[PDB]
Amino acid sequence: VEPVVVIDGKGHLVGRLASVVAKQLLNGQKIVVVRAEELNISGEFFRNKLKYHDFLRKATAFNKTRGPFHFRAPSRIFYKALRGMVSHKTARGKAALERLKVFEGIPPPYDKKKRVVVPQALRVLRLKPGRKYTTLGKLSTSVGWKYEDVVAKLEAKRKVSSAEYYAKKRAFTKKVASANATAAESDVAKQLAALGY
Amino acid sequence: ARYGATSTNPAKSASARGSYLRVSFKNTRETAQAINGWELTKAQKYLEQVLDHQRAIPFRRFNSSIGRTAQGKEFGVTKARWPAKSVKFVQGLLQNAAANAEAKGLDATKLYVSHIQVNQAPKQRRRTYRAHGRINKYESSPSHIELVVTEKEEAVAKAAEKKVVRLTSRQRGRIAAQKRIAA
Amino acid sequence: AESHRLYVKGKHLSYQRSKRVNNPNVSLIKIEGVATPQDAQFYLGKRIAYVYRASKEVRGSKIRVMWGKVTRTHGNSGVVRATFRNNLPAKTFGASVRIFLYPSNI
Amino acid sequence: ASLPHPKIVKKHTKKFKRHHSDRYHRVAENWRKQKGIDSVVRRRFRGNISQPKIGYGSNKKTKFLSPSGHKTFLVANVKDLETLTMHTKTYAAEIAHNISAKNRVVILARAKALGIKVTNPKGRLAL
Amino acid sequence: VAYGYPSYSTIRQLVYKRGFGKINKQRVPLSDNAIIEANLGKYGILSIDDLIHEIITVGPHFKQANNFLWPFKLSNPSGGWGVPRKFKHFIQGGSFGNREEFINKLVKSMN
Amino acid sequence: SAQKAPKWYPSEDVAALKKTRKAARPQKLRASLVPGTVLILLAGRFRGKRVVYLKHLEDNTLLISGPFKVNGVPLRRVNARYVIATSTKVSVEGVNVEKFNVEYFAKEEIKAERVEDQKVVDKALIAEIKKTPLLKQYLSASFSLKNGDKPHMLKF
RNA sequence: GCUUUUAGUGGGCCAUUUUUGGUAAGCAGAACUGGCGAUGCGGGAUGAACCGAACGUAGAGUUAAGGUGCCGGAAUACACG
RNA sequence: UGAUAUGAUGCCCUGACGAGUAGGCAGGCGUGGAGGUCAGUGACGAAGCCUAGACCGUAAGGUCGGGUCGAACGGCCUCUA
RNA sequence: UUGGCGGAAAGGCCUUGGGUGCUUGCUGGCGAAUUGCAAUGUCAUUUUGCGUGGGGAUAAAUCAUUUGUAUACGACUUAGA
Ligand SMILES: [Mg+2]
Ligand SMILES: [Mg+2]
Ligand SMILES: [Mg+2]
Ligand SMILES: [Mg+2]
Ligand SMILES: [Mg+2]
Ligand SMILES: [Mg+2]
Ligand SMILES: [Mg+2]
Ligand SMILES: [Mg+2]
Ligand SMILES: [Mg+2]
Ligand SMILES: [Mg+2]
Ligand SMILES: [Mg+2]
Ligand SMILES: [Mg+2]
Ligand SMILES: [Mg+2]
Ligand SMILES: [Mg+2]
Ligand SMILES: [Mg+2]
Ligand SMILES: [Mg+2]
Ligand SMILES: [Mg+2]
Ligand SMILES: [Mg+2]
Ligand SMILES: [Mg+2]
Ligand SMILES: [Mg+2]
Ligand SMILES: [Mg+2]
Ligand SMILES: [Mg+2]
Ligand SMILES: [Mg+2]
Ligand SMILES: [Mg+2]
Ligand SMILES: [Mg+2]
Ligand SMILES: [Mg+2]
Ligand SMILES: [Mg+2]
Ligand SMILES: [Mg+2]
Ligand SMILES: [Mg+2]
Ligand SMILES: [Mg+2]
Ligand SMILES: [Mg+2]
Ligand SMILES: [Mg+2]
Ligand SMILES: [Mg+2]
Ligand SMILES: [Mg+2]
Ligand SMILES: [Mg+2]
Ligand SMILES: [Mg+2]
Ligand SMILES: [Mg+2]
Ligand SMILES: [Mg+2]
Ligand SMILES: [Mg+2]
Ligand SMILES: [Mg+2]
Ligand SMILES: [Mg+2]
Ligand SMILES: [Mg+2]
Ligand SMILES: [Mg+2]
Ligand SMILES: [Mg+2]
Ligand SMILES: [Mg+2]
Ligand SMILES: [Mg+2]
Repeated sequence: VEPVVVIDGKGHLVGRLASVVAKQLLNGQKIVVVRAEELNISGEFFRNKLKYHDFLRKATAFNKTRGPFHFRAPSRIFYKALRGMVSHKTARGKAALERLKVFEGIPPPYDKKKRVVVPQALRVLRLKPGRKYTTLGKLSTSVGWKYEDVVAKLEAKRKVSSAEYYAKKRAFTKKVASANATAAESDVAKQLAALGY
Repeated sequence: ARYGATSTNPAKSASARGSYLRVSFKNTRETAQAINGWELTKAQKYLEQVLDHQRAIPFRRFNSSIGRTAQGKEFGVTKARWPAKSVKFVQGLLQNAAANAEAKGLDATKLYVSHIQVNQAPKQRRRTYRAHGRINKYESSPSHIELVVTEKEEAVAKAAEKKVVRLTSRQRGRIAAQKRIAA
Repeated sequence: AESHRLYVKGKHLSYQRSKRVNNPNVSLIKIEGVATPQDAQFYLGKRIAYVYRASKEVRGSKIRVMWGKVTRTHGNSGVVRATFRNNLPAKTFGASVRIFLYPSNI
Repeated sequence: ASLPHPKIVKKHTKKFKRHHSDRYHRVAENWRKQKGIDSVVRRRFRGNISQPKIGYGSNKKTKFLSPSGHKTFLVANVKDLETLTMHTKTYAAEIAHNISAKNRVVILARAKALGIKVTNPKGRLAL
Repeated sequence: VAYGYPSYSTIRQLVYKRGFGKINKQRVPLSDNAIIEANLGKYGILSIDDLIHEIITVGPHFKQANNFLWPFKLSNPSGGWGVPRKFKHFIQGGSFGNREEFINKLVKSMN
Repeated sequence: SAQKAPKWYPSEDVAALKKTRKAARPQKLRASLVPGTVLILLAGRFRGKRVVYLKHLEDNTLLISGPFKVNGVPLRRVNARYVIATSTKVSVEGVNVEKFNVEYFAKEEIKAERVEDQKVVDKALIAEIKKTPLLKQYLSASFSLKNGDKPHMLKF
């Protein structure tokens, strides 16, 4: 449908977002995911902290380097959920994984690009209300991710700019609306109306 | 006569041999290869320096557990050596080829070494005595060496085929209209 | 105009396969905008091209094509099965493919 | 010029090579059948080479035919060659490997006269 | 096995399509009425429908009629079996035993 | 001898074909194709061109015309399975078309007869097309699929 | 239906049911059948014996046991808790 | 079996079947030497050897081209180890 | 060309002014065939190479020698118009 699809991860459930990203890649669709720190996991914060520490004790006994790597960042916690859904040791898998980018925050050019959502991974649509869940940023920070403040800062700044942008556009669509309605009731208008437009 | 494969032009070339020479095959392989393709004059100067331990010979195939030296950097190499006997035997054969080039009346300033090939002459047995009344083989590993020098020459010209093209009725149609349509 | 396109876009997904064994004789095609087997019944028999490039000019072009046709529908989501004159190369899983509107029954 | 036949179907065109003929030089490619007790090949485990069996046998109609449609027939001299005089749509002459060059010019000549096909005419041609 | 009570309809289409005779063994396709009259003629029965009639009414000559027909070779059902597992009895949600008049829906999908 | 002779040779007599029963019956066209109906050409030189249907020839093909003066397509043969039949029609009743048959197109630049034939059929067609507004513009535009077009949905 | 002659074998092991010894055992010993051994193929990730199904070379269809979020072919299907 | 044309173990019609260790039997492939035959091949190049060149056979294998080579060698019916 | 904005990876966004091409907003004139009833019927963007001429720029590293804050050999750390 589009050469590139930018997903705003905020309010999405990790495994369900991962599951749909993986498939799109293997079908040849490029994906970049933004705001990974705003991602969600079901279960209360403590369960998922505990689950991370579970993952944290696994290491190669003779050399901790060869052993499993533990990435603390939100985008990387995500990439793990995703990479496990791809057969990543095959040329085909490595090919699909190169179609992917994950980001905490919304860095340049993507900030001025439109982003979309995935209704089948959306927490508020998916989780039954009252169930407890977890924000990826807080989880990561508890396991050693260093950058939560820097990201939140830059975002608050980015969010101010985007607000002006929006305001100017909402104003412009107010003129366009007024003009469109002054053309209403003319011939060409009523004719389009007949044809469903 | 009947050397190993050569692509060169015999009219502009001269050559040389030695056979059954007692020199490490492994060593002179590495040294022969170090000169391969070189401008003959630059090669002779190079070999002299190796003897002076000013530069070395990159040991590429048979190097395992050789030492390391800064003199391999030139060749992008940590392991290099200074195999005197190999060098002297090669520059002997180099010197021979030079003479033959003169005698053929070839220009001595155009000369580069186009073919240099060493391989294994038959071995030479000697024996050594080992603990508990035992004997083992102790053997020479002699080489055959051959090289060829050639006068350098300029480019290739062109001389290629015409690549006959075969296209369908609908294919030759678009072409005829392409010029009909535009330039 | 800007759009010259006479075909529907599609994706080479897989070979026909089990869990552990595939069948290079059949390719599974995802057609854009077809979400159900019923929708996909329209395309059966339509002809498919996979178009690609090469270094050697042959008949005068550097562009080559593998031709095939849609054969049956596949599963509930509007995927389609198709066979080609020669089997598709399998480096093309994920590659784009062209489904035409002929032969037309409209 | 060949007698008409059904389309020729080869049915397995790949050579049947001895198991492990690719593993050790001491093992020739010539087919030989595994008698081993544990052997994956003899037991036909999925993933291994396939062995000759009678199912692969060619259609009786096109069996022995070459691409051209003629059965090939070895020929030492003119007399041999002339046994094909009445069947030129069926058999083609292949000239024997040890026939002398000068003799080959005679066999070819008579072959042309009789309209008998020859499979290796360019053999030993002085050109 | 699975079995039940066949309707005239499915007997008719069983024989017209997959019906074969046993003639000096050799499993001969029916396809012409002389083939039947030749072999079953002594019992009456000179047509394919004479056969069908002998079967469905379980006539006096049913043994000879029925043995004359080679066992029918059916494909798997085109709908599928309708059950998640076959080797339970019909009553238990499975495919086997006597499903009575439900045998026609099965066989017709296998024929 | 290098090789022995066979004891038996095949006969070089060719047999004769069995007497085959397959009659050529006529091709009844799909009901959407009636003369005067605008077609969308799905392939060939003129692919994507919108064109008028005229006559069903004896070789099964469709006789169409641009008209040449509108979109540049001449009187021509076109294959019925390579075309999309639209629902928009012109009355063809003032158009001769009798002249045109299979032999007319046998291969054997442009004959003058062809050039005159083209003028005589098109003037009639143009006469009829001008009747409904925008049709001629429609006929001079190329059809193509835009983003989001789904043929299995679209009505033509 | 009947006759002659001869190979290999004469360590066996497993599963449901019956069952002896033993606290028990992936232990030891019997009963009937079906299996592995001698046997690949689909399923149970993996596995001698389980489920399904027994193999000439192939084309098209349909299925079994088992599956259909992604790895992975196949509903992020419907429905009540 | 009907000549006047070429395989009677042949030719033609038809149906069913195809797992396999140990083991049995059958039909074939290849080698050294022997009887017979093709008045077989060859210094105008026998045999041999090399060759991600060609062709026949399910296969054992057979045939050709090209290179190298230098004095002998092969098809068929039979005999023999 | 004017003025301004953007450092998260800004490498892009906004604005001024004249020039210029197109405009399917509407109405005209001419062209299209014979590519023969389909054959992607070729219009994208990657890197590199060889000459031309328009700006622009005119070094270092290594070997050897040398120090010992270093060192098994390489490596390191000094020094040298
Ligand atoms: Mg601990
Ligand atoms: Mg020598
Ligand atoms: Mg080696
Ligand atoms: Mg080595
Ligand atoms: Mg060392
Ligand atoms: Mg070592
Ligand atoms: Mg040592
Ligand atoms: Mg090294
Ligand atoms: Mg000693
Ligand atoms: Mg002693
Ligand atoms: Mg053009
Ligand atoms: Mg498996
Ligand atoms: Mg063996
Ligand atoms: Mg094994
Ligand atoms: Mg075993
Ligand atoms: Mg179905
Ligand atoms: Mg149905
Ligand atoms: Mg189940
Ligand atoms: Mg059926
Ligand atoms: Mg008839
Ligand atoms: Mg009809
Ligand atoms: Mg126009
Ligand atoms: Mg016995
Ligand atoms: Mg015995
Ligand atoms: Mg016995
Ligand atoms: Mg005994
Ligand atoms: Mg059991
Ligand atoms: Mg026990
Ligand atoms: Mg045993
Ligand atoms: Mg068994
Ligand atoms: Mg089994
Ligand atoms: Mg059971
Ligand atoms: Mg996985
Ligand atoms: Mg799937
Ligand atoms: Mg068998
Ligand atoms: Mg045989
Ligand atoms: Mg023999
Ligand atoms: Mg013998
Ligand atoms: Mg070959
Ligand atoms: Mg050949
Ligand atoms: Mg030769
Ligand atoms: Mg020879
Ligand atoms: Mg001699
Ligand atoms: Mg014999
Ligand atoms: Mg970026
Ligand atoms: Mg320059």
